[PDB]
Amino acid sequence: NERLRALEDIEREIGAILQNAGTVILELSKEKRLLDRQAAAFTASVQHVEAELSAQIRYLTQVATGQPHEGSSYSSRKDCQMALKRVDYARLKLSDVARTCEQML
Amino acid sequence: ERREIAEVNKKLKQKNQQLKQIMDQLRNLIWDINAMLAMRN
Repeated sequence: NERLRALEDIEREIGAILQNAGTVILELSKEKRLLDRQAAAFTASVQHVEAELSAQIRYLTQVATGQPHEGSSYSSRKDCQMALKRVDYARLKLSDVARTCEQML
Repeated sequence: ERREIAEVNKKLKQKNQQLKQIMDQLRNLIWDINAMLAMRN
């Protein structure tokens, strides 16, 4: 969940206030309130987002030639479903025996 | 007379045959592992 949480954080921080910070210098229309928006969300947010993007870019780069990140690809998960099928068949047989017993009443 | 005896005997025989059919079904419904113990765990 590490990479998933990192991607979620990057997505939530993708729409930073840098794109909306283009109306911060015009806040001085009362004297020669929210003037603090021109400092924290002017360029520091964009700088942090770019730093995070660069960090995410420089990963291990595992995938080189073929098909990595496998892990099912194989055995008795199939036979696990088969055992579930055996459980179902036993259920059917128990139901037939119960019907026979009911008829035996 | 032995008519009631014969009637009870016939009823018991019918019940025995019914129980035998139930047991016959139970045989197949109860093996249930012999066919598939080759890959059971």
